[PDB]
Amino acid sequence: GSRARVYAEVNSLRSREYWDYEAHVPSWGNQDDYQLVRKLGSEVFEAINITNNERVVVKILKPVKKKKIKREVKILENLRGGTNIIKLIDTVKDPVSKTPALVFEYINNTDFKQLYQILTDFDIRFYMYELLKALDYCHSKGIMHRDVKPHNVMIDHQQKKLRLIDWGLAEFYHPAQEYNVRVASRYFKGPELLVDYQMYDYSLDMWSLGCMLASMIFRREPFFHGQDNYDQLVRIAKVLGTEELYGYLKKYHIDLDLGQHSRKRWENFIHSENRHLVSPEALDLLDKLLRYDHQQRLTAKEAMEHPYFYPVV
Ligand SMILES: O=C(O)c1cccnc1
Repeated sequence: GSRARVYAEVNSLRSREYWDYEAHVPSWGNQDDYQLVRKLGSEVFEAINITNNERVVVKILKPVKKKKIKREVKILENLRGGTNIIKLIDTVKDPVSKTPALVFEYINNTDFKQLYQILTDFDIRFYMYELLKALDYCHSKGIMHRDVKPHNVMIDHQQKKLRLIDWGLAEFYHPAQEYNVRVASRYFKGPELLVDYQMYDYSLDMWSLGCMLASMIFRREPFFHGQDNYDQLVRIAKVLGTEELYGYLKKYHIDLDLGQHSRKRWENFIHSENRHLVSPEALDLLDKLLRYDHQQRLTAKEAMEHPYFYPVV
């Protein structure tokens, strides 16, 4: 088996009300207090609260879903006021359609496709640090995000603001609990998910964070571009090495079902167009995040102490 190295028992130490999301009963206000003005790139809208003129974000939930609405609302409520976590303002329902929606603080996202082309080395350090603050917070609150990717990391580069959003895939970590491995987006799935290892933990988010770092400093996005679930692991093995994949599988007693490849040096991904983004310290932090062995990956708190972030601290 396996368990998390840092916040393993925090949900156990809390009231059952904290993590028993199925017993959670949201109070649904009236969505007609909100004017949905601009569809953002679930259907998500920039909106105005018509009573106080406040600019907000309204995310329309899938009505049919019951359990995942309860889970997302409870997690957002537990995480409210956490650093760089999107702030849930209200839970409302449309009068006509009775469809549930969530109201959030507004953030003006730049869109990573254009943003990642103009980021400096410092910016990447800066925003990775901001994102790690979010992850250490939510992990410390016993929650795995399980969908960390550029699309769920809002960045307002004008105001230098970051919000980790979209907690509809998030779950409470309980030691030895077996989780669905088909969470997250293909490109940001840790190998533990891809080899069907169900007793994963917060470190899954640390893999995803590493993919983001690699794509940003190397300007290859997504960094691990699998064509389907299977190929996703081959893409990873093409970098971390096929023989090292087996060593990981032999550990944790995991039965795999590719080719030969051998582990690449992170330095081999450097060329003229990303050399000014890559440093030895970025590559060392990267090597400690993008590791087969989920127990060896830095925790968010450990990653924040890495020399990579000294200039940001
Ligand atoms: O999905 C969310 O939680 C979300 C989406 C856009 C903006 N704020 C939050």
